[PDB]
Amino acid sequence: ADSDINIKTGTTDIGSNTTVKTGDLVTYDKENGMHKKVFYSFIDDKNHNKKLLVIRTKGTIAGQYRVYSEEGANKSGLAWPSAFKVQLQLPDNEVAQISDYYPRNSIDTKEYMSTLTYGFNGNVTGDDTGKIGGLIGANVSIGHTLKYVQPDFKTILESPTDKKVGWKVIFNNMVNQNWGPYDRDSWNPVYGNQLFMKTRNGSMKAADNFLDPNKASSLLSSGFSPDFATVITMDRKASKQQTNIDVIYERVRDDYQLHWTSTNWKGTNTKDKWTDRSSERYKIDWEKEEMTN
Amino acid sequence: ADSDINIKTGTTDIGSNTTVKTGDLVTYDKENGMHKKVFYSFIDDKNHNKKLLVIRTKGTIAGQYRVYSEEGANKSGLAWPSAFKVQLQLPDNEVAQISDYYPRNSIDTKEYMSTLTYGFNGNVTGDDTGKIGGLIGANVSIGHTLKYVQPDFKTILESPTDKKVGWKVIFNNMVNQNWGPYDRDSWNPVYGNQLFMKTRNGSMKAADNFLDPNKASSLLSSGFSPDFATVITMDRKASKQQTNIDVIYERVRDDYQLHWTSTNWKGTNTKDKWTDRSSERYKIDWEKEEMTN
Amino acid sequence: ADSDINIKTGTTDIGSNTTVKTGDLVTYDKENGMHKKVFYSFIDDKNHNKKLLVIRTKGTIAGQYRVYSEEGANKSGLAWPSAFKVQLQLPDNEVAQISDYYPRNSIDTKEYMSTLTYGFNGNVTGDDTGKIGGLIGANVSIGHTLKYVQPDFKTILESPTDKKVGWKVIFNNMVNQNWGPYDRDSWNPVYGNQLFMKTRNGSMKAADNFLDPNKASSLLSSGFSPDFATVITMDRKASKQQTNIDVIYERVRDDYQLHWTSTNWKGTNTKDKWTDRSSERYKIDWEKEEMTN
Amino acid sequence: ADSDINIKTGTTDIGSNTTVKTGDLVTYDKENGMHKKVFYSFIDDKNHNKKLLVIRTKGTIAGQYRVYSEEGANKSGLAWPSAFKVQLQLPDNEVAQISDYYPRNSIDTKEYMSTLTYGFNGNVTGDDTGKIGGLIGANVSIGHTLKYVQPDFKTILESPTDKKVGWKVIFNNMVNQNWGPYDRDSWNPVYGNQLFMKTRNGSMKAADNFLDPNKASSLLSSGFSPDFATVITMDRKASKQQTNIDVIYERVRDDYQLHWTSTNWKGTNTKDKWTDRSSERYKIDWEKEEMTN
Amino acid sequence: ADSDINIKTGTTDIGSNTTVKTGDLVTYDKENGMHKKVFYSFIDDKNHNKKLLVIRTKGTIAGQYRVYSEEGANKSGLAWPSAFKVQLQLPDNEVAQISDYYPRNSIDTKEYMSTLTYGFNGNVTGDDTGKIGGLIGANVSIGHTLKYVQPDFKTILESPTDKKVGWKVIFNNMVNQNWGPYDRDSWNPVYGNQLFMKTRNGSMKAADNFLDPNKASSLLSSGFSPDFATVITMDRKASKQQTNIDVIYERVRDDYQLHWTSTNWKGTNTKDKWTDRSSERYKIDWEKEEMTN
Amino acid sequence: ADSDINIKTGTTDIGSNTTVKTGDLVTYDKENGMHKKVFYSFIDDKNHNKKLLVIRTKGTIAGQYRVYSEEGANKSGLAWPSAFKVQLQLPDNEVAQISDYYPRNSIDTKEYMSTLTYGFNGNVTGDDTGKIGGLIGANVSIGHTLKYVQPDFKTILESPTDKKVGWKVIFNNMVNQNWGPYDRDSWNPVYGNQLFMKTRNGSMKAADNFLDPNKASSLLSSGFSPDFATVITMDRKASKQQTNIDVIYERVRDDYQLHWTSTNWKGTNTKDKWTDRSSERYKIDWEKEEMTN
Ligand SMILES: C[N+](C)(C)CCOP(=O)(O)O
Ligand SMILES: C[N+](C)(C)CCOP(=O)(O)O
Ligand SMILES: C[N+](C)(C)CCOP(=O)(O)O
Ligand SMILES: C[N+](C)(C)CCOP(=O)(O)O
Ligand SMILES: C[N+](C)(C)CCOP(=O)(O)O
Ligand SMILES: C[N+](C)(C)CCOP(=O)(O)O
Repeated sequence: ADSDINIKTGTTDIGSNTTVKTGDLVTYDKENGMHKKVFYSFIDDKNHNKKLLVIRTKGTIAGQYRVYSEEGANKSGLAWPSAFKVQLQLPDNEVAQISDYYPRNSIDTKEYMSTLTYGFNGNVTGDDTGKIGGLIGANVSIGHTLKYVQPDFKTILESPTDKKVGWKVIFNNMVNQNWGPYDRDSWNPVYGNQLFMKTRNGSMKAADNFLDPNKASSLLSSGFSPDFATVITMDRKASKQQTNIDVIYERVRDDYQLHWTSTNWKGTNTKDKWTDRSSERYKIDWEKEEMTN
Repeated sequence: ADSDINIKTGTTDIGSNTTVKTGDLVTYDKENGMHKKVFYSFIDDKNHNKKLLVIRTKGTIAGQYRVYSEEGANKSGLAWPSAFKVQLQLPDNEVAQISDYYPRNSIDTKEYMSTLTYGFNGNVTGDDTGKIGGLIGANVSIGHTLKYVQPDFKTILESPTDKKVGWKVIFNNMVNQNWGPYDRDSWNPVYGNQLFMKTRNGSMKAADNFLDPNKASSLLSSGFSPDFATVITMDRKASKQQTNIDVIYERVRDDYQLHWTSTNWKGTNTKDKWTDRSSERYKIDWEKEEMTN
Repeated sequence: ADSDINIKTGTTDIGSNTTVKTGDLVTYDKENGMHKKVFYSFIDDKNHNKKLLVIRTKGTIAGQYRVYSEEGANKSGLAWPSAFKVQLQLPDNEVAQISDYYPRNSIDTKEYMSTLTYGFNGNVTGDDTGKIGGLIGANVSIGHTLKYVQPDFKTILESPTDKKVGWKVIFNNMVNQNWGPYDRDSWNPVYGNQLFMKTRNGSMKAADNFLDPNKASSLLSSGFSPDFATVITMDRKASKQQTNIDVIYERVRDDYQLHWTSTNWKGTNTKDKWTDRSSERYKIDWEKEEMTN
Repeated sequence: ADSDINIKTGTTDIGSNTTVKTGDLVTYDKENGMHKKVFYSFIDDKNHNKKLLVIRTKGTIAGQYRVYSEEGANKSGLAWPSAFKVQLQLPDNEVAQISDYYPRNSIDTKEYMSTLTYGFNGNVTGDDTGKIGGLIGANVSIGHTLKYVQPDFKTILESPTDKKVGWKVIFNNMVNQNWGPYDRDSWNPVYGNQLFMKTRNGSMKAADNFLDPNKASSLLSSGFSPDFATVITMDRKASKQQTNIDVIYERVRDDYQLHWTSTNWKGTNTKDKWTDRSSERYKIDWEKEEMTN
Repeated sequence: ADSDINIKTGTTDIGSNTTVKTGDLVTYDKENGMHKKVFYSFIDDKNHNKKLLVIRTKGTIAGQYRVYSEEGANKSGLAWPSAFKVQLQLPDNEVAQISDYYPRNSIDTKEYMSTLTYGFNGNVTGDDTGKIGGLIGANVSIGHTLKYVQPDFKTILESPTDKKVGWKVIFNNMVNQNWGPYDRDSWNPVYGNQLFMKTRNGSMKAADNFLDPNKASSLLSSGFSPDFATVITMDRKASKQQTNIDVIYERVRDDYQLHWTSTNWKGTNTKDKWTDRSSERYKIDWEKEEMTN
Repeated sequence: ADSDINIKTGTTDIGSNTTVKTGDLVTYDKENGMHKKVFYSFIDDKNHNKKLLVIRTKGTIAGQYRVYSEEGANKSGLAWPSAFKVQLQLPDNEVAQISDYYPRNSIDTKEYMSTLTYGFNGNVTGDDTGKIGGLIGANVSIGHTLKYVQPDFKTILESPTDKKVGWKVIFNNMVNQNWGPYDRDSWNPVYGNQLFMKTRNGSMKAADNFLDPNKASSLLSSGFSPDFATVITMDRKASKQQTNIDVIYERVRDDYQLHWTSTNWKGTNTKDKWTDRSSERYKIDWEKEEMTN
């Protein structure tokens, strides 16, 4: 908070009384199904120390959630997006540097609750024959309650070096038709990994027995559209005013197969089965304030 | 957040010191009952890289929730809107591109709660005859609680390519007269799919035994009015400054029929029975900054 | 959100650097008790495509909650407002069109909660005579909880065509003196529809045995005052610059009667008994920017 | 609150009608994996008393969560980041002083709840043979409930002297696969410290039996990126207008080892095993308003 | 609220169209470990009645939480900060006066909940031999629940006279390792004051058996940094335009000692054992608008 | 809400394009310990109808919570602030009038919850000897829950006439060491009024057995600082332009005494024992726009 140090709010920010030349570059990768897009903005504040360039890799990455193989009614497979990644890199010989990046790791909290209860009890029982009975009792109880919120997909900022910074979205866990949350490492001795399972002991075809993509999370089938911001700073006295960047939009898929053993369906998951990578190289012209490729 | 990178807020946005020529086109499709409307805005910022055009397909799509067929008092049908869709497309030979789209897939969270309880107990019982008894006991308890929020209709952004982007609203589930949430795949061995069922064993006519549209969700009967935004960017050095777009407003209906078997009503649902499509082609004039059709 | 597409906020809105000529027309319908009022605003933005006119039918519609008929102490009636409606229409031969309307159908959500509990138990019992007993036990529990919020009156936007758009407010359900929520279709074999019932087996007069209007909802007795906005767009090259509109303020009442059968009061409801309609025709002068009637 | 003393809001803040010369210095420490960065801003308000300089050590510190040693399948180790630290210091002979620092210790609250319950009971039991029995009972209950929120990592502001100020982020506690929160001092007679333990009695290799970094907190593996602000004030009549600062980015790691004793895994933690320090010295030029190194 | 009296918001505030000369004075007390700082602002509004000066004693006071004495393994002591205080005073012969002070005593609320439950019960029991039994029962329950939030440290504004105003932060209560909240007056016949106790019957050294400062509150070890505002008003026609102020930063520590009696540790607390005071005198020059010392 | 009548927000407020001459008067009453202060503001808007003057009696009133009398170890007294009051009055012959006053009585709400539960039960019991038993049962439950929030002190606006307006803060109730809320009229046959009681049957001195002022509410010991606003309007054509006001800061104390009867302490409260009043008269000069005394 700028106002908590008694400084007038917005005083220390950069971008005042200057013209920024924005831009946009859109490209679609038919082979990998990644509608990648970057939104740049050249800021050169005289009161600042270095030339600035903020790059927002908005884009969109498809989900690719479908049944790839079926072998009769006995067994079938499924490929689902385990993780989405997008990273920017600079050549080792380059002079520009990575300064900031908005989406960053944040500390997560949890509730906690301790309970203690004392009790007392006493009743008098009687019947027709005149018998009279008594009872005196007491009890204690101690309880611990802990609650927290866990998303389906968890965004992470991989350790950013000076030249490359990258983000990552992984599959935390999912709830299958109101059943408890399942994850890639979940296992059951009878049924196995019941993550994308429709019915435990249905009589349908193996390929038919899979969770409806509408029922599952949206990111599995319709994909994940990132919104990540990074700023590159270049010294204004550098000999060479041209820079190259690489943008990658890799996606990792897993193999989920269920098998009809004797009576019930048994599901098995094989993590990190395929990876689809789409890298494109852009060129920066600091003198002309335009990035084109 | 722009202010989290120490950049002054609003610096990187586009639209400063320029005039935008907005517009409006309204058309009603009597056959399909779709009051479609698009709201465009031509933005040409000199500091930007490409000409811009944001299109907001506000419109409105009717619900069409009514009983289509009745066969005596034994059985009757019902057509209800399973899903609403609206998509924009560009010709394959076009030079413009789709850049951004506001409503996008978002990660959904869930609560979780673990409980543990220890107990102790002890009572002393006595009667008139001098008998004295005792009792010492203990207990343990482990509990898992998981809660989440689920809407009636779920909006989804279908994987947007470079030329076409489309949204989709599907029927997640509904609560029937305070009874548990039902969906298209819900089944009961006795009653069947009780989604749009008034009384389980009523003596009324089959056509009369259907849930009141007022009781059900508003989108089923009065329809769904979208609000979706997309921006098309065209290079300012292109030879041809005219572009064509197609806007579709398709709606998918399902067939819900209940049948009087012997004593109780039995309901059956047939998903994706009908689809109504309304496509209109617009023309863009970048040089004159007007879209007309 | 305009700022989520990287466009500067408020850029695409219409109404900048222009003068809007507002207005007001107030009329009271003594026969129907409807204090109707419309608030118009003529916006002609040069950068826009069509002339604009936003109409806000604020007004007010009375409730008319009273006992209409009494027949001795054995039976009596009651008329209460089941639904309030207000709709605007344009002639079929007109050239103007309906573009937008603020209050629109919205998707409604619901909570859901699944619980699972394991238990264990064990006690040792002894008495004076040296008898020693034991007990070991366990238990399981599964629970489903679903909660949602339901208003007394539910506003709905009837499917708007190109020429007419109308809203609707209906009676969802009401709580009678802390008793469970009742609605028009509620039925009890003994008492019947206990919606507006004071005492189940009171000895008072039939007309006296009705729920106090203060206890019931405010809209039943003091009426409902709408606030609905609609915008009409007219091409600026049209030959005729005069337009006519019709505004209707219809209200629907139901007949609730309770009858003393032998020991207890029995209540019956007859939906859609009366309708009061108040239609007024206004004239629009686009050239002079004034609506008068 | 400035407005609560009847002073106009923002009147007492500093930074009005002046130009601030910001800056940026980025450096990466390959040996320690610390992407350190500082963002300075020189404010010289004529109406103020001293020259100002606010330093924001944004940077980023990696996590370094990995298995360092394995000795067969019997035992293996693990190094995880116990605490992250970042501190600024001034030479003892310097004339500048540390004035303010935004992130500061805050008081933490807790809920509390007291419950009291009275009860009464009575039943009548009878059988075929005409025996009639009775029972009258009562009970009391007293309960205390206390709940609070505890984060995984806790940021602390070490006692700031005139010359040096430093912050600190420590490992409060973590939840292991829905099991109760564990910390460095947690101990179990059978299993030991089960903090980073996958399975209690798994048959896998010792190195394989460790909690997945994705399952654990993000700061453990992907590191912690600070955002801390400090302002240095220098008298404007000082003879020497040059100042030196030191910035340290130390990180402390702990040694977690699990051992297979006879049947189950036993985990042991050794706090404060390694510390990685990265100190860099900057030079301040108040006359030229630039910090360079 | 200014707008609730129909006055335009901000009209009655002071500070419009004037220049305020702020300032800063920083001093560190090595002996007492108090980094004291004051931030003044001279406001002389012509439309106001008196010259103004708002003083913000931001500063910082250390915690000083450490074991001062140990006597073998049998007993040891501990000094912890019981309360932090900061107060401003004016000479009795002075002409200036204290007008306002932002942090002030506020009324605290509490929840309350009353519950009432009626019950009924009935079961039929039978066995093989044809015996039939019955049971009819009922119960009542009354419950009172009261919940409130209590912080660890409680800030208080001591009764401000015309010449001196002072604040105070005291130790309300603390939770020790999830155990119930303890305070200075808490007592247990067996263990005593278990406030800063690690293990009830540990075998470690007495000095070692103390709560980790990280586990305890942050203010105990890293200290408390105040933020308090006060405004001094001086008549503009006074003969003498120079004023003196005194600022005190006293801190009170308590003595917590645990003793190994025979089997378990016993803890005793001695409140108000030491007080550290740091008073500095400043001089105000109203004519020159500067406070220096 | 100004914007809900379609009027532009802030249009109807008063204070536009005018200069307000504020002021401040501070006085301390050593005898009664009341640091009273008033903050006036003269507003004369030409577009308004009357001259305005808003008076804010900020001030501060001490608590005066102390033991006044002790008689050995058998009994002792206590004086605590039961209520704080502050009121303004005008002479009966004056021409000015009281117009508005911000803190005003507000309606308070409460939650309510009705619960209904149905149950069913059935178990089968068997033993070694072949005996088989059964049991079928059911139960019902009805519950009413009502919760609300109640502060320790309750501010009230006494009925304001044309010449005088006054506020009042009373002692609603307090929680004594986690025990149920007690008030002045609370009574117990054994212990009596246990409001400010330390221990029920402690062996300490009577004067020592009183609740610590830190444990009790802050307003009891450190006092209550009001913030109340009132505006006085005077006709601009009046013959006499001078007005007199009276400001009172009365405080009411109660006598709480506990007595050692035979085994336990018994507490008694005597409401409205003392009242301390501090009235000061101010003079208003409308022509010169200054209030001085
Ligand atoms: C896991 N489960 C499907 C057996 C029960 C579902 O309840 P929960 O475990 O999600 O609380
Ligand atoms: C599903 N049901 C109608 C039997 C019970 C309703 O309760 P719930 O299942 O919605 O919690
Ligand atoms: C419906 N009722 C009047 C029998 C009980 C009221 O409780 P609820 O049904 O509103 O929870
Ligand atoms: C600690 N535990 C793993 C035995 C139980 C988990 O429940 P909780 O202790 O987190 O409430
Ligand atoms: C006080 N205690 C440690 C015995 C129990 C903890 O529970 P609580 O008293 O904080 O609710
Ligand atoms: C009143 N009491 C001290 C006996 C019990 C405290 O619980 P509560 O009455 O505040 O809920």
